[PDB]
Amino acid sequence: ALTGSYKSMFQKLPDIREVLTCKIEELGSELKEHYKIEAFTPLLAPAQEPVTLLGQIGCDSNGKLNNKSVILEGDREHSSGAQIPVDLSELKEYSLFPGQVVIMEGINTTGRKLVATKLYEGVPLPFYQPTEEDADFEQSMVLVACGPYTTSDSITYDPLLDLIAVINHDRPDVCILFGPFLDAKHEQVENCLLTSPFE
Amino acid sequence: MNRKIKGPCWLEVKSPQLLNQPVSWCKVEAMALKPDLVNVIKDVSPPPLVVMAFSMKTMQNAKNHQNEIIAMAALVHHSFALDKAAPKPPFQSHFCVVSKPKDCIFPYAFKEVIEKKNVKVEVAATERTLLGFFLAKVHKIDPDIIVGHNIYGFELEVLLQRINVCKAPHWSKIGRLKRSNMPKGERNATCGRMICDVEISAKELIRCKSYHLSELVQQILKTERVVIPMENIQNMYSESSQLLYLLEHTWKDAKFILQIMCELNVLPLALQITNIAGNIMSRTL
Repeated sequence: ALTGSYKSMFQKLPDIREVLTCKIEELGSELKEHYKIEAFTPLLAPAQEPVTLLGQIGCDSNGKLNNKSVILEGDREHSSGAQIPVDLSELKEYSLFPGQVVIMEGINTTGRKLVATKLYEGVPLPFYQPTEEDADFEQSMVLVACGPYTTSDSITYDPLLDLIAVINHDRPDVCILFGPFLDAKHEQVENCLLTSPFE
Repeated sequence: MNRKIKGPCWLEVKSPQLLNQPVSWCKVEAMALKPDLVNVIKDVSPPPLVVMAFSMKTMQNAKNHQNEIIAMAALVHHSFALDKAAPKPPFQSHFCVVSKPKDCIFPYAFKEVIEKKNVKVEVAATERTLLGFFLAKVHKIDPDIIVGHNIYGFELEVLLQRINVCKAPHWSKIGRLKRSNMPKGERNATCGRMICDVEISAKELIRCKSYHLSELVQQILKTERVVIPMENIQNMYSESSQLLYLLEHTWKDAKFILQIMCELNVLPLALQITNIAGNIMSRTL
């Protein structure tokens, strides 16, 4: 998880495509092996009988996702990355968002529009297996706070001083401090009124 | 490989034993204990075969997304030359049939109008009777090559699914071999008969903007065919005249498919390609 700083801010469309399809295919293999799914089918194949279909959900247009403005985009090795609208009228219970990998067992008798009939709740990863040393740890308290640490119209950082005071008083084991530490959306910096460099 | 068989070629079998019970729907059967008992003879010309061009109209069920076949039409040519020019006319007989899926009440005096016009058509009460009649007809005609549009992906699959759901008698009549249990089937469905999709063959031969039937007819035969949207035929069933118009349109579509196949002469091309390559003609088509 990024011991070093970084490499680039240069993107390549084919490589982003490879990342996306790799994510889809990995989630698909995991779900298929867990659910013992027989076999996936291409999105554009017109199949009369209900056929399981794999792919990531997406919004048809550029706006907020609507319950009847949803398409399924498949993987390359099964559907060649094709897209197909999905109809949720028949589906009973669901919870979707753009870019989530799903296996939908809807019926698609025309090949141009799928109608959902059941959604497969995705399976979480296995937990972290502890060891004897892990159980050998006494109770420890953890602090967690998230910025910004100054009010919308201040630089005195009084909230940070109060947080430091409580940290000193409680003497917690580990303290997690999230950013931002000088918010980019702060009106003070958004208007570049500061007399010192950001760094 | 062992018998040195190179595509369709006259094969002569020695010591043909006649099996006690039929195993297929063909008129003649024979037995061969070992593959070596059959040899290949070359100096003979191919015989003419039977070609049936078929087209049907499916409709999504009103309730929930299920295809339903309502109208069928098919042209036949018993003696179809495979080396000479495509016979003109490309057919000498045909048959059509229509049915009401679940609630599409027949227009009043429908069969009366049919008999008044005295055109070749039969009325089937339900999808089951439609499929039964079609299977009986195809078995009685035993077409070696069945040609259609979108048979590879859409028409054949929906036909098989409707037959299975309706449990029509002798589902195996489609293929020449008889099998008791439904198959589940890339080519096992039509064992014995040569399915030819005009779109794939045209894509093999010519280049077009899109290989949909209308575009193919435009670019090939330089003629226009009226497209009947499936969404408008929901009320189509309440009036005899427009129903007969739809039936005649299906017949016209079958004629167009047959004419495309004949003028593009895909059959002799497949013969020669298979003979050159030696593979199975079904895999070629």
